[PDB]
Amino acid sequence: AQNPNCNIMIFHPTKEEFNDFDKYIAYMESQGAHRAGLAKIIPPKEWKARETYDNISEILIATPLQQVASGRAGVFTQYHKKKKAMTVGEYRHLANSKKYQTPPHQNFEDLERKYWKNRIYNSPIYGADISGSLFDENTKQWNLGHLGTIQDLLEKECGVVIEGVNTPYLYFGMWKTTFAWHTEDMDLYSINYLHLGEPKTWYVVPPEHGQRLERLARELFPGSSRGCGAFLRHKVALISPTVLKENGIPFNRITQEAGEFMVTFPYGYHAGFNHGFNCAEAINFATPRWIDYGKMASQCSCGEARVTFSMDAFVRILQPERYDLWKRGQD
Ligand SMILES: O=C(O)CNC(=O)C(=O)O
Ligand SMILES: [Mg+2]
Ligand code: NI
Ligand SMILES: [Zn+2]
Repeated sequence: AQNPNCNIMIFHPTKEEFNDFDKYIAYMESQGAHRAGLAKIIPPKEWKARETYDNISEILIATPLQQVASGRAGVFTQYHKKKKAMTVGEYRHLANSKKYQTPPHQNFEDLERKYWKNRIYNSPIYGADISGSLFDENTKQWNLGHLGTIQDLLEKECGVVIEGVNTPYLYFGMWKTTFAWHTEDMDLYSINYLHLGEPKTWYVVPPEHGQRLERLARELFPGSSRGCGAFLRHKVALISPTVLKENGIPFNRITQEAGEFMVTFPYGYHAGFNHGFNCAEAINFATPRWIDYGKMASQCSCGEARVTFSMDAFVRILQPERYDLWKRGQD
């Protein structure tokens, strides 16, 4: 068995290996990458997502989210308070302000320490989940706006034609902006490209150990657990590496820098934070190996998790027994 310790693997494809996306994902899995739940892909040196980032300031962040924490430093939830619209240029200035900028630090490890010590005492503002793309239409390799769609994958594997579309999303982050512990909708893959700016630190639990994280989460967030049998779908809970280590949960960590891709694998729980002003782009995708994960994915039916139009068909076709109850949650 490849990668039996479930370490995060890092890949350096050549320009030739960068041509066929599906084939490279399957190669990485042949080497055991999926066992970690997360992989890094460093693009060939010849490749670029676009020519420059000089003209992005007029993109609108229609609903910036202020991420307000409750709990203790290592075990907290966050809620998203909606703020007034602002442009990317306005947001970048805000991120760079004395109130919100990254503190002086020695290295990524020191910054990670400061994040876990201090996150809860501040409420950073995140421009998340903005439909759109920063890939140039002429970029033919690993262009997250030109991937094969999940609907087309399900149709190719299962023969059923379904409605729905699959488009990317932009994320504009600042120091301390936080992504809570989650897997993807329907336990899909995700791919994330850090277009610009400061790094993003990731934490991940191997898929084969996801239920260990879930059991710890039900202990640590006991009212949320009683409210919903899949409350990590709410995407609000944080647990620090110190706490994970104290409770024996297997995980790994890695920092993504500008110009790098990360891939999350089916049922790989992940969480993380931004080091400073940055812009990422991400999208879900599927492969044949995903289908069985999609069929087994938990679902939130309490009404909190509220997701896209396109998840309907996935539930309806892969999880017909759950469909009724899940749809009640969506309506
Ligand atoms: O970058 C972020 O804030 C969150 N991204 C992801 O969870 C992802 O790409 O799967
Ligand atoms: Mg612009
Ligand atoms: Ni994710
Ligand atoms: Zn729920």
